[PDB]
Amino acid sequence: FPNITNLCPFGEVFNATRFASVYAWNRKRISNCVADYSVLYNSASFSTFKCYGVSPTKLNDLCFTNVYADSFVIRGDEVRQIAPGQTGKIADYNYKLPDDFTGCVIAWNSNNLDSKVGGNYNYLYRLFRKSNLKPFERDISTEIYQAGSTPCNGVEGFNCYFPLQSYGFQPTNGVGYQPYRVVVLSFELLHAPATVCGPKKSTNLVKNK
Amino acid sequence: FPNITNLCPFGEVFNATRFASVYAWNRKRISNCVADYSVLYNSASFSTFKCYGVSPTKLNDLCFTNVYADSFVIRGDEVRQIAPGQTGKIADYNYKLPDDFTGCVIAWNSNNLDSKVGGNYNYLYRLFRKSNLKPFERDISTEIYQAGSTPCNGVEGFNCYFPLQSYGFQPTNGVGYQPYRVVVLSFELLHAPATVCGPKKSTNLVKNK
Amino acid sequence: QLQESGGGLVQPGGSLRLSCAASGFTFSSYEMNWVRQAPGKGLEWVAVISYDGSNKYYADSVKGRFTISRDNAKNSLYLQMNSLRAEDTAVYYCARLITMVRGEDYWGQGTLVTVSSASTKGPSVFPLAPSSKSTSGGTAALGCLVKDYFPEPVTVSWNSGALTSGVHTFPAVLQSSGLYSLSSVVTVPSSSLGTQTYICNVNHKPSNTKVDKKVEPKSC
Amino acid sequence: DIQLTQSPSSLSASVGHRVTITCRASQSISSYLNWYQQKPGKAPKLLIYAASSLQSGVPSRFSGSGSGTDFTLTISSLQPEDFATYYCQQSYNLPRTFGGGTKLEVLGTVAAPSVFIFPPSDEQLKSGTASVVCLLNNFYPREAKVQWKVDNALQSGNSQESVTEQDSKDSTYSLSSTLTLSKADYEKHKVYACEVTHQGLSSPVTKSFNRGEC
Ligand SMILES: *[C@@H]1O[C@H](CO)[C@@H](O)[C@H](O)[C@H]1NC(C)=O
Ligand SMILES: *[C@@H]1O[C@H](CO)[C@@H](O)[C@H](O)[C@H]1NC(C)=O
Ligand SMILES: *[C@@H]1O[C@H](CO)[C@@H](O)[C@H](O)[C@H]1NC(C)=O
Ligand SMILES: *[C@@H]1O[C@H](CO)[C@@H](O)[C@H](O)[C@H]1NC(C)=O
Repeated sequence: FPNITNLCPFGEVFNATRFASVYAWNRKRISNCVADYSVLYNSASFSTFKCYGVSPTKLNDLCFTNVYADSFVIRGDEVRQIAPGQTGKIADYNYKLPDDFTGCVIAWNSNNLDSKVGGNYNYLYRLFRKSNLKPFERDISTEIYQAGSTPCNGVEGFNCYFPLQSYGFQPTNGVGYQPYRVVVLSFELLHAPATVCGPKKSTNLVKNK
Repeated sequence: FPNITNLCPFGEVFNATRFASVYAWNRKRISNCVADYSVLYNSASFSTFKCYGVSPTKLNDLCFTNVYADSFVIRGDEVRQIAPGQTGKIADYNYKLPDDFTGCVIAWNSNNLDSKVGGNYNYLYRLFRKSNLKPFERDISTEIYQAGSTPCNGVEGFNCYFPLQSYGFQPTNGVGYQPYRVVVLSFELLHAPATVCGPKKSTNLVKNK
Repeated sequence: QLQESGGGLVQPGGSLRLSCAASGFTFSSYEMNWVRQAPGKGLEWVAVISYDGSNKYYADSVKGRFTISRDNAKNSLYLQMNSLRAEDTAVYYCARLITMVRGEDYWGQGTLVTVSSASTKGPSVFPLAPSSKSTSGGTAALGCLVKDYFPEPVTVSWNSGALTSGVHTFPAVLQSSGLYSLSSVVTVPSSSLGTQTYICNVNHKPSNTKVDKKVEPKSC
Repeated sequence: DIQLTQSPSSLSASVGHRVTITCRASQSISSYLNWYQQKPGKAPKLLIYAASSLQSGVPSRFSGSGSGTDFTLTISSLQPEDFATYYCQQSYNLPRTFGGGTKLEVLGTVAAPSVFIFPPSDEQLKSGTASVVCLLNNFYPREAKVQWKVDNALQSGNSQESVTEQDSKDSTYSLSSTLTLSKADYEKHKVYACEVTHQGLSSPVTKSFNRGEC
């Protein structure tokens, strides 16, 4: 194990004040640090903590080639779509995981942060696209979507749609329509050179045994 | 696919010479035929064409056990009441749609067919009833209505009333007081073979490739 | 929030530039529109521009004569207006129009463009004396006629505001000269006409000309 | 170019009534039809989009229906804040077009007719002109007519009129109207009156004004 000691900045991801819209999701790169995941999997905060290709309790034993933390807000009934092989407006047009995903998907209800008494409309999702999004592709365009045969010429009209729609979040919504903050931790467990490692304590180097 | 024949008899519904009164609305059952709904929807003359749970282009891609076509004349400003969850003398006493309706409502102005210079009084509607209709219930009864305490004994009087009233369609009426022909299409899928379908398109043949 | 600027009085055949500043929404994402409303008329669309300025369209009343433009760095929309006719006299509004997708609509507060060859002039002041014409007991209408001014806002009152109760001031009429007039009225008992001083107060604020003038009853 | 006809040009109603207004397109526009409310000197507010979808934060008493050429807006139980002008607008193609909006302008019923008239003032005469002030005041209907009586001829074309908005407490208007004449006309003639004609009454009303004769 390498002899660095600075802990990874997960507080800057999970305790950020504003999250992104799911069409315009954030990505943070995590590198050259000690990743204690126990602060995450021993927390009582999270309504979802699903790991893929790894188990949560094993994470403090591992080293990771690179780590990415991706952040956005969605509805409670859309957290289902943040998994490998899924489909629907979020998986198809906003945020796609690869089928071979290695990492963890973490989500908590944020109806006390991301809802306002008149409705909060700051958060959006893409409703229309010509084709499905590739794994970890991002699309922040606002071209008018052409649903039919005639060109739109950058103007909404018959079969010509603005591609993004807002989530209106009220504190009174049923839980499947409340806002959830989602973090996706993504990493490669292949034995390439690794700058992120769990809190493991190294021994001396013993030879001829 | 085999070439397109046995088209559904929508011309017998939409181009009938005389329509029903709304209290005595006609029902036609459509089965065992090819239904090109886009030939209806692309036709001119429809002042209303509203679909619930379906779209006309998607109906050409769907199959049903039966289609029901219900038809009648109403006043032009009563067409508002031919929808899920509506109230008023048409929706309440004459023709009721369910709240879970799957179907299309089509209406057009028929002033040149259904008005007379002497006034046309051949079309009637139910003015008085004990209680509101069930969805797709019909009531052709002519028993004298009682608003008072005495039994009317089949005789009109002080507050004993004939339950049906005529429209008086004059060609000079304002457009809300003119006659409108209405067709409601209900799509039915059972535990049975889907005998009604949209037309299947064919390419050319390509031999030697 | 949307805020239009750049209106006011112009000579016919002249030019003007409207501007509109956007705050509190992602202006850069959207089509934006100019819409107008002539005094006492309905709404009329003028022009549209795409989110990035690539495409522009106009009403046939204004095509060639007007140009629509934006810059998204300044959150700002513009309308260059050339060859201004009296026909172009209206409140102009800056707007995001909804089509088929759910979103928050915005309309600005609107800015007035006036196109005419008249020029600023003070209130011609004309009190109305009843003199036992059109009176009966507990009823007599005092009145005051104000005329021949070009900028719209003239303010009026009875008895320095002490006779406010039951006052009617009618909306100003544009005369064939290109100049405005109004009248202002109060109904009072005929016996009271000798008691109060019955000044009509009048103030044309764009002229800064204020004059307060006496009704002279029983005079003919 | 798509023309939109709004069928009631003005309506009168009372709080708690249902109201309906209608819009009728010159071609089919599917469901591409917005509805707006406007109040005097304010910008239009969007109520309905598509043809049926209620806009964010709009009261549930507003509803829209239609898909094709015929469209309606309803107000389910009318309130003191709903008395405004209402416009339809098609969203289908360019140019974007509006209907000539329906006023909803009586705030509450009363029967009251009321008629009166006033002379061309001597304190106005100094203008070198005459300006009469015909003046029917605090009446519930807007509908009325004005006539003139100069040397017992009935004047026309030489006129203008103005109305104050339907009163918040009374639900009554007041109207003013003006015949105007040169020095060479107003001294040449000597007998004067307005006459006011109004369907809330069995007769017109008129009173003698006598410019240069009193
Ligand atoms: C730690 O590892 C580095 C090489 O990566 C080495 O130079 C250093 O001497 C080791 N010890 C400490 C306490 O840094
Ligand atoms: C976020 O802040 C709270 C309060 O200090 C703390 O309990 C929690 O562990 C923090 N989360 C992370 C991932 O650092
Ligand atoms: C339709 O099919 C029949 C045989 O089923 C064939 O004879 C006929 O030519 C076809 N019609 C056309 C117009 O190709
Ligand atoms: C009704 O008749 C007209 C004229 O023949 C025709 O254009 C229209 O397609 C017919 N409609 C139906 C549903 O058959």
